[PDB]
Amino acid sequence: SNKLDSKVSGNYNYLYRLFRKSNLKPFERDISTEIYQAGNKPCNGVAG
Amino acid sequence: QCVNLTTRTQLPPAYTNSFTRGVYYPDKVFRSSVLHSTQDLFLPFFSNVTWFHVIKRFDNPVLPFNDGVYFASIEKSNIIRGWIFGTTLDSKTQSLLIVNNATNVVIKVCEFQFCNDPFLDMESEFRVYSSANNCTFEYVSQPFLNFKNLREFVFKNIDGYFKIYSKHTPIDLPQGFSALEPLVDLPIGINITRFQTLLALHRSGWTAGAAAYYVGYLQPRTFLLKYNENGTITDAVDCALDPLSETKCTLKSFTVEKGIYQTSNFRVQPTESIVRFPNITNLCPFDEVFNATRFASVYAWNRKRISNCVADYSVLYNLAPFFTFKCYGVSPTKLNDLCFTNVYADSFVIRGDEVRQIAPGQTGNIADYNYKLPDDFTGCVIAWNSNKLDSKVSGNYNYLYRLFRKSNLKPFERDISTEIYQAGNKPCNGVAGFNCYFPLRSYSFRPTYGVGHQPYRVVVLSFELLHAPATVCGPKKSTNLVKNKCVNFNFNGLKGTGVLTESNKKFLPFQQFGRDIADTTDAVRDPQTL
Amino acid sequence: STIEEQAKTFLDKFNHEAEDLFYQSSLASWNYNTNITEENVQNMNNAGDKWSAFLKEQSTLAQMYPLQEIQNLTVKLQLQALQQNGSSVLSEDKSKRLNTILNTMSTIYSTGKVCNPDNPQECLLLEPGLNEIMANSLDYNERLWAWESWRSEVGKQLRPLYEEYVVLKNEMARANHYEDYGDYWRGDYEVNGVDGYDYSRGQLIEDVEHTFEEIKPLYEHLHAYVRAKLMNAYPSYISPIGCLPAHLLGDMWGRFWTNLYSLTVPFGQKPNIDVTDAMVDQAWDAQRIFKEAEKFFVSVGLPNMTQGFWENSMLTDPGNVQKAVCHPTAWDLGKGDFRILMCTKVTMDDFLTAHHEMGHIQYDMAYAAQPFLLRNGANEGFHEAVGEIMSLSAATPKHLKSIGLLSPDFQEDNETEINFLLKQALTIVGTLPFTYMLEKWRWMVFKGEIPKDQWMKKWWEMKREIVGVVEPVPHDETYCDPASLFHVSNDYSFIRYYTRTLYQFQFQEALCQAAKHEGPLHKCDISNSTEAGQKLFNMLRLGKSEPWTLALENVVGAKNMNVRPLLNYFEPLFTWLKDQNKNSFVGWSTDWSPY
Ligand SMILES: *[C@@H]1O[C@H](CO)[C@@H](O)[C@H](O)[C@H]1NC(C)=O
Ligand SMILES: *[C@@H]1O[C@H](CO)[C@@H](O)[C@H](O)[C@H]1NC(C)=O
Ligand SMILES: *[C@@H]1O[C@H](CO)[C@@H](O)[C@H](O)[C@H]1NC(C)=O
Ligand SMILES: *[C@@H]1O[C@H](CO)[C@@H](O)[C@H](O)[C@H]1NC(C)=O
Ligand SMILES: *[C@@H]1O[C@H](CO)[C@@H](O)[C@H](O)[C@H]1NC(C)=O
Ligand SMILES: *[C@@H]1O[C@H](CO)[C@@H](O)[C@H](O)[C@H]1NC(C)=O
Ligand SMILES: *[C@@H]1O[C@H](CO)[C@@H](O)[C@H](O)[C@H]1NC(C)=O
Ligand SMILES: *[C@@H]1O[C@H](CO)[C@@H](O)[C@H](O)[C@H]1NC(C)=O
Repeated sequence: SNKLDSKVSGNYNYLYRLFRKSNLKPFERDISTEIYQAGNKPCNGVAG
Repeated sequence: QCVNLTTRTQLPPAYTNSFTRGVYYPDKVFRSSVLHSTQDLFLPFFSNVTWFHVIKRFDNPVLPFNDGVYFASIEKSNIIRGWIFGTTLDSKTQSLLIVNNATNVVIKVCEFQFCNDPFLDMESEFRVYSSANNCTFEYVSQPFLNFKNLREFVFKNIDGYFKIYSKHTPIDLPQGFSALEPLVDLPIGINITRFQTLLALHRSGWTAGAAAYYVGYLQPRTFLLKYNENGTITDAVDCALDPLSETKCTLKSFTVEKGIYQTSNFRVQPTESIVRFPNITNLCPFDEVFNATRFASVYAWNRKRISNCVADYSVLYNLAPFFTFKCYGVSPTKLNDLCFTNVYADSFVIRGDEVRQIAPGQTGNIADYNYKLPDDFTGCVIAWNSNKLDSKVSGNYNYLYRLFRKSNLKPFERDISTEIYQAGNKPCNGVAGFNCYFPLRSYSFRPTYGVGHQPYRVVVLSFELLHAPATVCGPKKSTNLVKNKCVNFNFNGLKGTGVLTESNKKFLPFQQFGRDIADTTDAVRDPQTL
Repeated sequence: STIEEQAKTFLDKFNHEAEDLFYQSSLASWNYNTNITEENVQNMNNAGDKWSAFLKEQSTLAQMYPLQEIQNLTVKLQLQALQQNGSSVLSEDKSKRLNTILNTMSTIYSTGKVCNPDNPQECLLLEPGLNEIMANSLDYNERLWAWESWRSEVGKQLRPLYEEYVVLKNEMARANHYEDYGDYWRGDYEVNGVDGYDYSRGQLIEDVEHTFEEIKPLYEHLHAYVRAKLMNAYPSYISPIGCLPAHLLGDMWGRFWTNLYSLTVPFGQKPNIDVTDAMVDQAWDAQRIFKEAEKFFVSVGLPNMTQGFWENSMLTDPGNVQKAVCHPTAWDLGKGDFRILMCTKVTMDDFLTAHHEMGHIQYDMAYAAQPFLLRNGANEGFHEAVGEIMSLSAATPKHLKSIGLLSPDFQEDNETEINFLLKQALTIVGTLPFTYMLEKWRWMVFKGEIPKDQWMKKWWEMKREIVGVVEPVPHDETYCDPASLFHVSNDYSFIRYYTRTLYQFQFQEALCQAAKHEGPLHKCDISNSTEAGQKLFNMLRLGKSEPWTLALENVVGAKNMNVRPLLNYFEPLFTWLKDQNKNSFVGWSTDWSPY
């Protein structure tokens, strides 16, 4: 759908999740937006 | 709106015998005069089932869901109403709701703010949640409905499907057998770990009539179902209850003649999962890349290829002074387990304001003329403050950059030309005259600058994979070897199951794993400890 | 392969190689100014020689391609500024004399000392001692004696000096394809090649006259009230119809009328808006004085300070052993270094000056993305005006209440607004007739319109008509009164203050309209207004890349000079002047009736 899903400046209407603590079950949907944690230091709502 | 209820009576949870309740028709197919065996999630026979009673008793706690739930309600006048499901039971995550009002049955799947004490109130009131923003699934159907009413339900959450079964029976749990029939399937596709119940309060300030409901938990096991000549399940056998029932489940019959029979075998199932790999040696030399005494200029960026070693990216990630760790096209977490053929360490020093130019699709003096990053760049960039090292009070002129070129530099291309740049009509001929200057300028740093102009030591890691065997691997964590217990071992890619114990065998030094007469791996040598 | 691409490749290399040397020139100048020592003097001299020669060595290597074939506006603007001959168009002998003539006026002024005859045991310098007696003494003859004695000695030793100055300066401008040296200063506002925003150098003189025709009615009422107030101080020595004596303006040149607040106080019984006692009571050190400003500058939307600024800038006097220059100056050292040189005191004025100098710094990194040669204000008026506007907001009592300097229970009665407006009228409205007359006089002496033997007579007759100030005694051509000023004697532009005055109120109104203020301009503040900063930031970031007319239109909506904001600011005071000027006569007469 290059004609309809491409913007010259860039289409940002489509999002994909990159980080999660575990893999989803088959046909399972996740919509949580909480900040992913990668280190021992807790996020505490900080995207640092 | 939420109303807090404080007329509760505190009591530990009661228990009672499940007997032989909780068997549902496993499929949609008619069968008659056939003893059929099924393997699914079932409620074990004669198991502990939690007992709740409401009367001044008020029971509405939060119960785990686990794999399934068998719900019963020995009831009169139908105080019990519905159910709640979810993982956090608030609008942080999606939640399910089921209600059975006096007119119909309502099922909603929306992201509710559930109250602390949801309940109902003839019925002339409603207090369950306060808000519901994103609603996905809705449904309506017919109402489901000395104690006389006995309801039984089964809830399962497999592959996003919410299976519900039901059965009514006019009448502790009774001593009898009656199968459950499928009711409704819902493709909710959510995660469920806890569930609630919904009660309608009677006001005469509120008075609760005598009601009791029981909660079980389903487990995966095999049953043997008998169908009468009319296709109705009349008897069942739990294949894992006691040795006698195991014989019936193996003989595929309900009466066992005198004798001796061989049912199943004894299994001391495992416990751990021990993975072992050799000691962490031959580390990739990343110290001289970041702990270097001198860093190359941005225009003449030093390129370091890394091969034939194990790459410990966790060390770099664990240093606080590396403030900016920006990685594009690959997850920083999976840098360890992922394997690459060659890693290119691209070290340089720039000013504070040009750090953003070190990224694919960026422009500027560095991006176009010093260091260009391809759009499909796989790797991370690391930046850290270097005012204490790359600044002199008189001025650190040791760093130079390239500013002019006939075109933007190609990705991963280094230019060190010193010929006087030619631009237009009149040739420069190597003379620093009008419209003809040197193609290189010098970064001159001082320790008196702010965060936006201080010299920053930035090294870019270029990740590539080639036809050659990728010999740059991450560390492979080795759990402490478990012994004298069945465990799922994985030694150097040799996978299997069994109890790992001590050995008196005298392996030869070159021998790694031993085999038996059966040509199966019986002895193995740990790589951490030989 | 085109000649325009040659210009593209000539500027960025020149800009950065200047930045490496401009900082060293600035740092050595900063190092000299932070602790004066003999080695710091020669490092500035070595850097100054290197910096001056570096521009000159590229000046020879920047003037052999025509500029009519280059289309990029920023690139063409950069090359025009670099191609400017300056002192390089004269021969070596003439240039060696012109600089010495410039030098010999500075050393005479710097060492200018006037002392009483028959008392030569010690004498008094102008800046340290003569400035003190200039506004605090209330004696007619003693102040007249200093006014006459300074100009008599200084005029005799600068009149021959300025005669060589004007002829040599005029020759260089003609050698630079300019009509006069006054047009050379007018060339800073020159805009070429831009449609709609084009400006003419010769248009500035009539634009100044057009702007001043509305300044005069406001000034005449201000002049009449001052004359009426000074009539009480001096009963019979000032005529009700004539002009004010030249030695009674609060300063020797009459530039600033701020010294006349005690002389011309409307309501002396009421307390002032000064809250300096709160500063010392709460121990507001210079570190937190600037930190209070930093809270204010981020409230409007401008960025905060960096780590380099706080560590290196000195905000307090170092001490006796460490001698430093105490003049408040904002240093754009380049390469992202911005320092404020101030021996700050815990006072209201230094708090106001702290905003002014940081606003100068806040201007500097706004165009940090611009090329180094374009790293300047579009004209010499924006750079000072953007610093003046923020001191206007810092003086508002609402700001003082917000930062706790002023008690919330204080009442802003009508009188304290009248008194505050009069003080701002003295510093702004009073200086404009003096700001215009000096530049207008200098514009003609470079033109040659004034006869060479009629310089001083032309000087006096217009000052009576423009500033409304009469000379004590007629001055012959043997003296040179105009050259006694700091700006004229050191070859410093003076029209910058006239444009800064107009831009200050134009910017203030534009910020206030953006901030959605429901009151007058004097009570207006830009605190807690997000949109004010971004509207302000548009011209700050452009720098000299875009024409000053374009930058003005982005803020006030008009490319040309506007005076309406100035009269609106003083409108409550302007009406107050009219009410109390019924007894006095508005305006003056050119006659010498007073003296
Ligand atoms: C119920 O649990 C108790 C304690 O956990 C245990 O003693 C009892 O045997 C259990 N009942 C059944 C039927 O397993
Ligand atoms: C099956 O149904 C018939 C007639 O409805 C009835 O006579 C018979 O008893 C039923 N079988 C069983 C096992 O109940
Ligand atoms: C005093 O001046 C000298 C002159 O070189 C300078 O090196 C020194 O840093 C100054 N003192 C201080 C405290 O800065
Ligand atoms: C000309 O070049 C300058 C860079 O020095 C750029 O900012 C400007 O936008 C260019 N103008 C045109 C019309 O290309
Ligand atoms: C500067 O002086 C040189 C030498 O006379 C001259 O060629 C050049 O045109 C002058 N610069 C300008 C901008 O006219
Ligand atoms: C300026 O603001 C930025 C972000 O708002 C902050 O990181 C920095 O620390 C601030 N500077 C100071 C000196 O507080
Ligand atoms: C200020 O305004 C008030 C309001 O009526 C008035 O009573 C007072 O006379 C005014 N004072 C001056 C000095 O204008
Ligand atoms: C402006 O914002 C600052 C920052 O919080 C605040 O302290 C101050 O009170 C605000 N101004 C007013 C008038 O409320």
